[PDB]
Amino acid sequence: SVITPGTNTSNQVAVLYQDVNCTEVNVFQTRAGCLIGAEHVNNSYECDIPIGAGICASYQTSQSIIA
Amino acid sequence: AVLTQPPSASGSPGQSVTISCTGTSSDVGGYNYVSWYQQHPGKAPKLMIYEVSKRPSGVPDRFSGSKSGNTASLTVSGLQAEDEADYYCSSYAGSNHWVFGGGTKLTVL
Amino acid sequence: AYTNSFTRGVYYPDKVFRSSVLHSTQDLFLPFFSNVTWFHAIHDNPVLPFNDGVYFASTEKSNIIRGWIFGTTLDSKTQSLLIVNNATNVVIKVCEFQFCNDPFLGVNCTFEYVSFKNLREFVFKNIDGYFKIYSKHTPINLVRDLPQGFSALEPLVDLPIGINITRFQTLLALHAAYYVGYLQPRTFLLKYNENGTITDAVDCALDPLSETKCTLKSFTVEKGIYQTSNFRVQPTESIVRFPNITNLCPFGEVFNATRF
Amino acid sequence: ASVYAWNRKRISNCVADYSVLYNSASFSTFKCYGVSPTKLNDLCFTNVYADSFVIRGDEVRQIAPGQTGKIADYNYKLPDDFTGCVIAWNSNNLDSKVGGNYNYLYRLFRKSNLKPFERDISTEIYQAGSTPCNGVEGFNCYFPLQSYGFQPTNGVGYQPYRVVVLSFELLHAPATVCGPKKSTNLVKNKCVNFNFNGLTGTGVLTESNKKFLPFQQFGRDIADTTDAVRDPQTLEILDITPCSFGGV
Amino acid sequence: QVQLVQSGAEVKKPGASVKVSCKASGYTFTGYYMHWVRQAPGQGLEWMGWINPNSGGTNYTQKFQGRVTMTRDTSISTAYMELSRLRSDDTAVYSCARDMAFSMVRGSFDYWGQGTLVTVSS
Ligand SMILES: *[C@@H]1O[C@H](CO[C@@H]2O[C@@H](C)[C@@H](O)[C@@H](O)[C@@H]2O)[C@@H](O[C@@H]2O[C@H](CO)[C@@H](O)[C@H](O)[C@H]2NC(C)=O)[C@H](O)[C@H]1NC(C)=O
Ligand SMILES: *[C@@H]1O[C@H](CO)[C@@H](O[C@@H]2O[C@H](CO)[C@@H](O)[C@H](O)[C@H]2NC(C)=O)[C@H](O)[C@H]1NC(C)=O
Ligand SMILES: *[C@@H]1O[C@H](CO)[C@@H](O)[C@H](O)[C@H]1NC(C)=O
Ligand SMILES: *[C@@H]1O[C@H](CO)[C@@H](O)[C@H](O)[C@H]1NC(C)=O
Ligand SMILES: *[C@@H]1O[C@H](CO)[C@@H](O)[C@H](O)[C@H]1NC(C)=O
Ligand SMILES: *[C@@H]1O[C@H](CO)[C@@H](O)[C@H](O)[C@H]1NC(C)=O
Ligand SMILES: *[C@@H]1O[C@H](CO)[C@@H](O)[C@H](O)[C@H]1NC(C)=O
Ligand SMILES: *[C@@H]1O[C@H](CO)[C@@H](O)[C@H](O)[C@H]1NC(C)=O
Ligand SMILES: *[C@@H]1O[C@H](CO)[C@@H](O)[C@H](O)[C@H]1NC(C)=O
Repeated sequence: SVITPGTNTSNQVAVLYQDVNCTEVNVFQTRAGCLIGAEHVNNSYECDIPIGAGICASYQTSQSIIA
Repeated sequence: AVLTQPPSASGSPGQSVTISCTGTSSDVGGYNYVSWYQQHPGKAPKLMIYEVSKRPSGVPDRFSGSKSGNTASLTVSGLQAEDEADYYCSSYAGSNHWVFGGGTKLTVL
Repeated sequence: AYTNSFTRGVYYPDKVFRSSVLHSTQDLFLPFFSNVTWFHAIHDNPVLPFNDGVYFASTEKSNIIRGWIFGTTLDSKTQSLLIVNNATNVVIKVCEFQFCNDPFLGVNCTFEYVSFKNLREFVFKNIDGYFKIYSKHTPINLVRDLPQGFSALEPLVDLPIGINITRFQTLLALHAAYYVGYLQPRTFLLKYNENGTITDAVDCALDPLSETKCTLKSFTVEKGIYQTSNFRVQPTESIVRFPNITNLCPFGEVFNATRF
Repeated sequence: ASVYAWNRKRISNCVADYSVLYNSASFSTFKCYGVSPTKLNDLCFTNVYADSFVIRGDEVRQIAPGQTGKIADYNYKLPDDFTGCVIAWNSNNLDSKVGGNYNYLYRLFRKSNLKPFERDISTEIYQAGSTPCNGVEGFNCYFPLQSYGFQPTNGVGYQPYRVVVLSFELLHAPATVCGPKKSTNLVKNKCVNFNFNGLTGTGVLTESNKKFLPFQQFGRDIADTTDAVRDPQTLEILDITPCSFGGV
Repeated sequence: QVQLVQSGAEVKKPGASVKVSCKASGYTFTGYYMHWVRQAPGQGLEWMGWINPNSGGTNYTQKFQGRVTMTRDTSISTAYMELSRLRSDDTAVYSCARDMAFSMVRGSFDYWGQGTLVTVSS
């Protein structure tokens, strides 16, 4: 899966590899799969672009995709 | 480089006889392309063994070839009177050249 | 030397007119932002691999580059395609030419045909014996490197020569830099405008964003998460196992049996 | 020509009648693939390739898609998506000599199989073994070409046969090679059954402002149907609008 | 049925040359390599060389190089062997032997000619 803000804002993307471990494949391991390219932020926020298993992604701050 | 072949091999009827054929490491011991020919007096030679141990069609199972090191061997089991003839070995010798052996007369004692 | 291929190397996959449509096609294209070898013609005409097709581009001011040689040995022992353009006459031959140790031009044939400021890009590929030539000429004003932009190459010639081409060499006029790229079986989404001109393209294997654009058949992707492909680990080697029984089956005594 | 050096003729910009060819009973083999001969004298092609060579009787069956043998592997290989016809006839009266005709050759040894429509006329020494040959014929270094006997008293399977393989390509382009028939006048703004270079359909032909490039001959819609054509006699672009229809 | 028919016996003097022919029949002459072997009376076999009737290529053993010449005429399916600068110990029966391998030289002979006696007397 490709996690992306609209092309009217930025061409930066994050890639979600569904239901895999971060082995065979800035790497964040979640229960939805291995998420590569999104920065892990301790602060929680409202869901923007849903990933699954409680994890959502958004484009925030200089700006980058966070999970 | 000639192939060394004993001058005379012999045996009694029904016995087994072996005819050797000693070359060098660049003909007999270099390639698995040793052949054997049988020539009765005044007749053209007849191919009996090629590729060391393969038999052409029509050649009796009594004739069998083999090779060890730089020395090949033609064995004739169950010697019979009609087997009395001259036997020549042959081998590829490198550089697109083949060579023969000196020849062995096989006499039924 | 190397430069950035950016978005060069897109040609019309066929000769069908299309307009106001996004068309997905698979063909041998130059991957976007790939490495292309940068050659110089100052103060150098080696033989390069042909592989599965070659992307060629050159910049000219005095028409120094006048031809190409394609073949395997280029030494009169096999057939080698020779294309020469001298002034106003394009000459194509597939003779078994005897070439010099260093072929150049000073200032058993089966086929014959006779017909910086300028960038001349070419694609040479061989499909089932057909030598397909694409090109596009455009004015430029740049000496240092390839101009940035997008321009599609139309087909012009298709020669059914049937020659197995693995290496090639260029021909220089001696009293003009050129680039050599290689084609890959990439899928491209081609955007045809109202006039049938290709104005953009997406290399479906350039990156996950390009994969998303190809999956949605659009050049714009809305904010969200999209499923575009499937990850699969590929095998590295084969494993062949059989019982180690050296006995040959006695088919000889079945077929060549004495009596039936 | 010899099968290893099979000749190829490219036919273009002409008019041919395949019906007379099919009518002629000189041919012993005439199997077509992807198109039938009865439906061949009403189809236009952009190019026609005529490959010709000579083989023997029992090798005629090897000139087909997905066949194996010395000829199909090492001399002349046809693709699996082949679209065309294979024609052959017994040429024993022409290609046989009393002492044997040794001018027709075939490739007997080759390291790998030919690609479709590839020709290999090299005379390099075939390195069968591990030692290189350096262009010297001899032990494990074979000449790759062997000659047919071709004597009049040969069996039919060993007699010479002249083979002509016609392959048709439908390049999206001005189809020049057509069968027969005259042309007619073109009627605009009326529902007509049109045939442009072999492409048929029903629709209204009107004037258009679509600037086709000099190399483009046909346009297509999303459904892959024809959108517009270039008139083969006057290089103008005509739109094809399906004839008026609607529910009742 | 394979047949290799050679020319008749020849009598020569030292310093002369001789040409032996070998006409094949019953098979595609170009399909099998042809070998030439000689045998002195009472002595053993001696390999001389081979020729490919297809390509025309030859190879001669070292001791006969410069004196032997092997040719063929495909239109009559005949192989020729020419030996120049004859000497006394060249007196032998010269035979053409067909290689049993198809379009390859492997040194195994399955068909022989009747032989051509070439006598180089004093
Ligand atoms: C007869 O054959 C010899 C042997 O050639 C060698 O064996 C071949 C199977 C192949 O492997 C060759 O590459 C080998 O060299 C020829 O002698 C060679 O001739 C070449 C000529 O290009 C020469 O480079 C080699 O050095 C030669 N080798 C030797 C050992 O002499 C010879 O030329 C052939 N003669 C004829 C008339 O064909
Ligand atoms: C086209 O030519 C290339 C080389 O010019 C052939 O590749 C060679 O193949 C042989 C075995 O078939 C190998 O031993 C060589 O090492 C290969 N050479 C290279 C440079 O790859 C290729 O096989 C030819 N195509 C066909 C169909 O024969
Ligand atoms: C991935 O593998 C590691 C061991 O290498 C394991 O500890 C981890 O829990 C695995 N991830 C998941 C999601 O199971
Ligand atoms: C995030 O929280 C974890 C504990 O949940 C802590 O170990 C880590 O250091 C924190 N990182 C930051 C940048 O606050
Ligand atoms: C291109 O070349 C540079 C350096 O020469 C290298 O770092 C880069 O990975 C190359 N990229 C490709 C796609 O070959
Ligand atoms: C160009 O080359 C061809 C042969 O390749 C030659 O016949 C011709 O005269 C040359 N010059 C021109 C102006 O065509
Ligand atoms: C060139 O053609 C002749 C026949 O015209 C042929 O004998 C020769 O072998 C060919 N050259 C090569 C390299 O095959
Ligand atoms: C198409 O060409 C016309 C001129 O014939 C031009 O006015 C128009 O802007 C062009 N459209 C595009 C999309 O290039
Ligand atoms: C063929 O049609 C063209 C129209 O483009 C015309 O100019 C030409 O004279 C015609 N030729 C014949 C022989 O009718």
